[PDB]
Amino acid sequence: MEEFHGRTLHDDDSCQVIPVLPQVMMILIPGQTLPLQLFHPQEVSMVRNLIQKDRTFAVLAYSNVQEREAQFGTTAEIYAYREEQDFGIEIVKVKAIGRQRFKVLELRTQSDGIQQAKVQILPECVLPSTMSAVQLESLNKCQIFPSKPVSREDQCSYKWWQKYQKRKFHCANLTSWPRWLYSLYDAETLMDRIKKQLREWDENLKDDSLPSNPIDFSYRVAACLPIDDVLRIQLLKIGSAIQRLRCELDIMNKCTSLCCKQCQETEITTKNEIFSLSETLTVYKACNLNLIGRPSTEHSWFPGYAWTVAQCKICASHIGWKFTATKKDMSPQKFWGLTRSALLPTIPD
Amino acid sequence: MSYNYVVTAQKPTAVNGCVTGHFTSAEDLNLLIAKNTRLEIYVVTAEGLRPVKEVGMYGKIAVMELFRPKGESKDLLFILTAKYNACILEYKQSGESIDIITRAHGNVQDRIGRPSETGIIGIIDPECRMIGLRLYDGLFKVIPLDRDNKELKAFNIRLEELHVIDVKFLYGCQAPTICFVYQDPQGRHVKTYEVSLREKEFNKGPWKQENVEAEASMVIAVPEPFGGAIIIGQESITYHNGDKYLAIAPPIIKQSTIVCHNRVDPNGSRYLLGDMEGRLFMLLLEKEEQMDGTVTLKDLRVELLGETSIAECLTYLDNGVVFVGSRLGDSQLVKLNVDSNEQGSYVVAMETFTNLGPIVDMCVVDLERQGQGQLVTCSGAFKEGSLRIIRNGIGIHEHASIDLPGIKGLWPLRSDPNRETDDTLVLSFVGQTRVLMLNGEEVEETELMGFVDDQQTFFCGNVAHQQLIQITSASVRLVSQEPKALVSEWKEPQAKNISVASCNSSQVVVAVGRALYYLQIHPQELRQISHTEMEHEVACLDITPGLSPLCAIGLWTDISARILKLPSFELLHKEMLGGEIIPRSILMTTFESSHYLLCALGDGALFYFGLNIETGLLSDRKKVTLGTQPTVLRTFRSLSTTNVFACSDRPTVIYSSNHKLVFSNVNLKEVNYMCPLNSDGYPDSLALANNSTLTIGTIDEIQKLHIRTVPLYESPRKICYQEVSQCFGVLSSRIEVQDTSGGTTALRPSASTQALSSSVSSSKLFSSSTAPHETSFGEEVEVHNLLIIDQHTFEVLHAHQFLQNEYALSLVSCKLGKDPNTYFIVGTAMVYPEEAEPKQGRIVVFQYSDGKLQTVAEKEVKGAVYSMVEFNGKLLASINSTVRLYEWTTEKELRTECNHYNNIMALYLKTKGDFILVGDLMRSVLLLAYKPMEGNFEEIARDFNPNWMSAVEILDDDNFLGAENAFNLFVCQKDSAATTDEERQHLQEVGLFHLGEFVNVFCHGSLVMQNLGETSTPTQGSVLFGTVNGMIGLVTSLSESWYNLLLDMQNRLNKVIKSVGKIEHSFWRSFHTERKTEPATGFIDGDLIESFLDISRPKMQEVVANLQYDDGSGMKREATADDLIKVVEELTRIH
Ligand SMILES: [Zn+2]
Repeated sequence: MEEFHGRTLHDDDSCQVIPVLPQVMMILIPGQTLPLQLFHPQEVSMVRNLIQKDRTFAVLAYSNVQEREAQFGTTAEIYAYREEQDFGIEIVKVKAIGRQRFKVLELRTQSDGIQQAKVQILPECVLPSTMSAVQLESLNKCQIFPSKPVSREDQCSYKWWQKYQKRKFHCANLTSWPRWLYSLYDAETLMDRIKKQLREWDENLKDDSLPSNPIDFSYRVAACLPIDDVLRIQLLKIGSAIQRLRCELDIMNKCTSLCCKQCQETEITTKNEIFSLSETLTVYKACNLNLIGRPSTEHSWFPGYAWTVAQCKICASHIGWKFTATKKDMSPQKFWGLTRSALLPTIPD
Repeated sequence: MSYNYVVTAQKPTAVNGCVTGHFTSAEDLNLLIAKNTRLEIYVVTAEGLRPVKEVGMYGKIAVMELFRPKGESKDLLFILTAKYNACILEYKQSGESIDIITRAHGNVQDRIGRPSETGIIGIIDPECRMIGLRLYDGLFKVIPLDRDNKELKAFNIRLEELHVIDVKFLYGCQAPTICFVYQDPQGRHVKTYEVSLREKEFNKGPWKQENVEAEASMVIAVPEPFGGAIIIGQESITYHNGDKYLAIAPPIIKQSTIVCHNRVDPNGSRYLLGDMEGRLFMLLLEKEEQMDGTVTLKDLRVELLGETSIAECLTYLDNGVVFVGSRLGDSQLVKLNVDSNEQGSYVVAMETFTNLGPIVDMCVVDLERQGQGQLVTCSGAFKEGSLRIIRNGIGIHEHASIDLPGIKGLWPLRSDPNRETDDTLVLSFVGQTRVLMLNGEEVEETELMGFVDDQQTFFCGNVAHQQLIQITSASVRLVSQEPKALVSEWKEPQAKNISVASCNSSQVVVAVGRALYYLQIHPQELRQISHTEMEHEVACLDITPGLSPLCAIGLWTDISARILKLPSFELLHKEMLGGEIIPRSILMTTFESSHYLLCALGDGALFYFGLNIETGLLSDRKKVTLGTQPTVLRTFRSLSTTNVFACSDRPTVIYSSNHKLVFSNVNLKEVNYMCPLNSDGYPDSLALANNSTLTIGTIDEIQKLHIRTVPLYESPRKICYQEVSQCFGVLSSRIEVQDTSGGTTALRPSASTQALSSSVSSSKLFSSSTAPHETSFGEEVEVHNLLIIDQHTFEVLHAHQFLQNEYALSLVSCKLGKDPNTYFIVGTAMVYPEEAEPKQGRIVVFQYSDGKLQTVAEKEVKGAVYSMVEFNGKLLASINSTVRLYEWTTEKELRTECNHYNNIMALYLKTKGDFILVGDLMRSVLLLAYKPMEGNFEEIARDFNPNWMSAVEILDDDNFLGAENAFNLFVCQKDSAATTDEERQHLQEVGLFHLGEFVNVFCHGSLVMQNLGETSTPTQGSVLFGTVNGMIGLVTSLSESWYNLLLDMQNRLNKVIKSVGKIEHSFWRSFHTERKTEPATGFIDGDLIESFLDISRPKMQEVVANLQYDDGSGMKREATADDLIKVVEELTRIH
């Protein structure tokens, strides 16, 4: 593709009229790449004109595709642009990354075929520290903490974080609210909560796979975690980093049903029944599961625990093993040690 | 369109930095104390601090350091504002007029840049050749110091170190070098740079970078004789001088972290240190290594001087006196008795400056007396949290002060021919009676021949027929006026010691045992007039003349008052003033435009009565809890006509206009006795003797906020008032340390471990729970308590201790449903360190009756209760994000009735009538209306904006007041006349202001009289608010015409009154925020308008060269320059 070195940054709270390609009808969160392939001659000409002019495009996040009405959208800068001449049809391949979010003030359609709309760049504002207003002057020197010691041996890292909400929010005693309430509005403490919770859904290396900037971090997690379109629009409404993170936890603790991967339609178990008496997720009870094979207890790390192969009902894929007791006086009798990555939690409706 | 008016009622009292130096004169040792927007200049004297000036600067004092450049005698003063306003002040006094002139001023804010999380740092070259400023990350702002730099033009210098903790300027260097500690991925390091002004950049430092401990936070520049820097953290104290390196790890500073320091020696041989808790260390520099002239160190021993207040900025005055400032405690003046070793604590308190501190929550109470509503705050934190009671008490202006050994009574005396004045004051000791003739300010005392040297005389006044009879325990001694010699002595018939003696114009009454004897006054002679024996012991008697129409007799063992003829014993009327205790004194005068009589007892209540002229005795039964100690009644001529003074443990003055008597407070800690005296120097004055000393003076206006403190030794959080039980309910939290043996131990005896009755909440409505991360040793657990404090004695009657991990949040006193009992209700929440958002909460309903706090209901909720209110007999609570309304059943159990689901955390709840206002910390104001017909909630309006709200308040059905980030105030408004749904469903932010303080709590009511005034008042309503620093504001609405007039007056005053630092008022009050800044609108500054009464008359004539004065209909364009003064005075009367 064509290498691009310039950076485009539209002024915040500044109205602008730009055209939007009609092929894309999905919500594109900022920081998420949206590669496509335009074949119509009008689309190719519009793409070429945009690349030569500003290498920018608009994508209105329509609540309903049929209505084609959107109250907000995202501007995309073409990071990569390529032209292909195959099968006698010109194909324009653009790998663009969303940059800004704009609210569509006025909608219009051009005569050429594309639709040009006038929108105002919504301000994705950033808030300062909640203690900046009430911080004691003498205590300012004790707010630069001592690096961030992170290790898998510490696991919970309970001791270090208990010292964070005791040196960062000491000044909370001057206000009517406690420190543990302010810790619910702390950007780094929030990013802490998403990070450790996501390590309960995948085996990713959160050290470098996730950013340190709250704004950039909030965008990609909202894109990465699987939700419906209406929820994606809802998070797009928020213009603040902390409020967006707060909404994320609600769209992340209201998804209890551990549905299968691949399936994405059947319900394996629920988060309520978690046999945490003794990696893998242990569930005391399970349903809609098929057990096959033999209770092979060889090398069974879990003693008095014989396991057999498992499948959902149709997905037929291995998602774990229902450990069975090898002794009469053994509890629990049957616990399913399902794999963390084999399930995709969804809202329990 | 809001048309408000915000005015302060109490100046900020939290010291955020103090420093000494020669400022007012080249010989004095001035102490300057910044309190937030108030700069206070004191002169340090031998006996303490002498106030000099109190100057108000338009901004937040963030940096304050004195420097003396060459060519000057008195130091200048560089003051920086949190809005980045820089000025170089200089003291300038001409005989009696004092002005703080500005040598240079400017703005040092950069166009773009994130302010450093470690805050603004301001440092000055020891040689006074430059000023260093750290305002943004990686940008060191240098201000050159020259005589022609009137604009304060600075230039930036690049720092490659983004995270810099503390920067300071080293001593004794050729070029101006800086030493600082910075955080880098390797850890923490100390680096030195050399500043070159001509190069406008840094160079190689004097000594190379080193490694310090991971906590080393603050740097101290040692002076020239030693040279170098001292870096202290929490574990170690080090000294770096290049080739010299000393380090210690004392085990004393391990407990807490040192946060403030000071230098006590000109050569830097001793230093003071202060940590969080408030223990005052002392670092000593050993200068014994003078090997070859260089004064190098030998050791770095650290001493401990004992505990003090929670220190925020130490300041060592001369003669071993230390000013221990405190942001959240009381500022103190202690003395370093380095030799005493009382209990190991060298420090002894010498003075104490009051501080309303971090007001967390406040209530407005109405303990009788009509209006004059007292204000109760939960001030302080940690080991000095307290309750502050604030009133409007008239202040006593003492023209002179004389020390007395607790005189048991002072009476006037004339040492000259009668000139309608008294030039002698006769005191009364425990057994003796010292009298001193003081025509002016004389202190010499000489006993006269007519008065016994030591006879315990009680009454000594001017008798009729040119004489004076002093009644003593042994006998009454009569001395003539001009001869001044004894002429007669009519002793007691039984020669007994008269406990109570009454002296009148022409009658002398002596009470011996249960009998009394009245003698008429004869010229230079004594003649008995009547003798009688009362049924019981005479508690007190008095005669109020020539001849008293009636006399009063009191019962000591029965507390019964009888009325008998003065020259006889014929009973007239009888009454009983409760009978609790024997009366202390009685009196009768025309204070209320009628012959009203009063009787004061030793319970701190006074019984009033209405007496006719010839013969009339009414009841007028009314007992007011004036005080907590025995009283004393007196009449002072320096009043409207006579009034009445009641000395108690809170002195009160009986002020009455025509028919209503009010016990107005007197601004004094304690008054023992008082008596009028027409001294030659101060005619028609009042001499009042206190429990320790005595003063002579007069009274003044009501412009005084008397503050009484009640310590709790723990942090108070919330408070409410219960009128039925007459007690306060206050939450408190004590930090107690975990013990290795199993359990926790309290650090100090607080108000929850020293209560009368104590209970522990054993109602475990839930079991199990988890805590895999066990509570390790040394951890501090915050245990909560509910205290039931009295209202006129202030003792903890009950102290209820909640469960483990029970953070109580809300507390409301209200009566629910049809129940006649007034219930305490507390909404708690279980917090565990493992879980982020609490899941289990409780609503507990106490009923404090008969001195016991019995639980009535204990409701369990799935969440946390943040705020609670009442709806005419229903309980509205905010469980996490939901908003629940509870109906109180007849079987004493809370029953939910309706639910409204909010996507935000319902954190602030403020309701009136049927409208509900909900908000959270992110400033998302939401409105609700409760429809009784449907019995469900409805959402009326919204206002969402990312910012840090601090407190919200209802002003009216349409206007909603609330503070927000950067110490700003906003007012939202709903336009019910909007044509479309969207316009009326969105709140319009109309009012904006920059108060300059972090508002904590809002409340209704006012501290002034509730007099209707027939035609109402210019200001409609009143809302008080208390801030972190400690001020008390007042926001009141205004009319459109008044708003326009006051706005134009403010704009005219902005061009007349000069401000220190030449800061524009419109910029100071501009709505300030990190992301945007807009001018203030809809708010009228109260201080500026009130400042119209102190400027000179020509300034007024310039300000009032236009307008309409009374109204535009009457024109009066000249305005007479005085109607505006009347308007400003009427505005000032609101507080
Ligand atoms: Zn499946």
